[PDB]
Amino acid sequence: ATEEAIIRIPPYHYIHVLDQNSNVSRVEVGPKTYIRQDNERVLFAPVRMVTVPPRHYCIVANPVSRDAQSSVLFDVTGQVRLRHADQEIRLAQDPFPLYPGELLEKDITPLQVVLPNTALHLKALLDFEDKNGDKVMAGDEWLFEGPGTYIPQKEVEVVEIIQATVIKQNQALRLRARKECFDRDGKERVTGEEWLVRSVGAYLPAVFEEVLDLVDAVILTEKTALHLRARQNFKDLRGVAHRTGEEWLVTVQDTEAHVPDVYEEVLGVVPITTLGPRHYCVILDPMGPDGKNQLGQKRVVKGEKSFFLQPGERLERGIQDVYVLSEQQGLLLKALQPLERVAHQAGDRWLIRGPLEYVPSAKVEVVEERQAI
Repeated sequence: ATEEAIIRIPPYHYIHVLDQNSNVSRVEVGPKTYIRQDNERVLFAPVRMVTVPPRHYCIVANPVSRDAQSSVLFDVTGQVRLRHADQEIRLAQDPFPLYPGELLEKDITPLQVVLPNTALHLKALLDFEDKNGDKVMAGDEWLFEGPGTYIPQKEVEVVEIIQATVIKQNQALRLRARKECFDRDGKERVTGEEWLVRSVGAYLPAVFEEVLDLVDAVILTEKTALHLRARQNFKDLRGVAHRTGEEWLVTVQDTEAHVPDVYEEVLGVVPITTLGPRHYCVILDPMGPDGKNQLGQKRVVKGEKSFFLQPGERLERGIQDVYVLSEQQGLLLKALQPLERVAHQAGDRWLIRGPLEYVPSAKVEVVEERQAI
């Protein structure tokens, strides 16, 4: 007795039988006691079927060609016809035998589980119809948010895993638009446009949203103000419009904490100019009603007032002391320009007697303080 005539095939096992005088190679399924014929030859002893457990998948190379009835199509000779070259993904299924030709390209591998607060970047490689009925085009990109289980498809690739970035109380997330997309607030964004997300908590970016850097809010104390300059034309969060190159200050009256926006540029922190009842100061190049510095002009501020120094402004002699006069104290004043107390012309000089809490204007100057008159 040359070869094995009777082969017992156990449950969930299979053998390949070749018909020698026709080259028809077929699969015989268990559990059955198979009797080999004189024209037949058994290729190998019964091997275990490819069992795919739940939560798992496998890839089969050169899969069997099947009709609408899922039944395996045969050749003109009776040979099982195979879809050569390409591959097929098979999920949790009843244990299946391998047909003559098809081979296990990838063994039993657990399905990719997506965690909460994470999403999968998915790009369509070729045209296909999805589960809903939508026609998906090659080049389309979308997300798959967890928790859940992703099922692999030959038409779709996994680009990357997106982790959601947590934003604290005094923080904001800077985003970049990769393509023409819509903001989470419902605002259309062009390619390369940047904006800030002021939402507190976990933030998962959209498909075309690129995460850049977390920006901390500058805490504004009563004595401090934020110096800012517009990088380009934009309208701020408060409502006031800003143009390229313009400079402005942000105080506590505006907000408790300010986050520097995309079109905002931080220049520094400006300390408050505090004055008492007996204090005054002169400001060079004061900002006009048009919002522009009056070059070569002077402004006098007095009488206990608290204010911030505007962009492009300077103090002439810091915090000056108000000229307090007694009944014997006097001041010799000189006019720098025509004045109007009787009117004074060019370089007129006059004496001012006390007692007076005197403060000189920009047009007058103090030459000498006289004592005991």
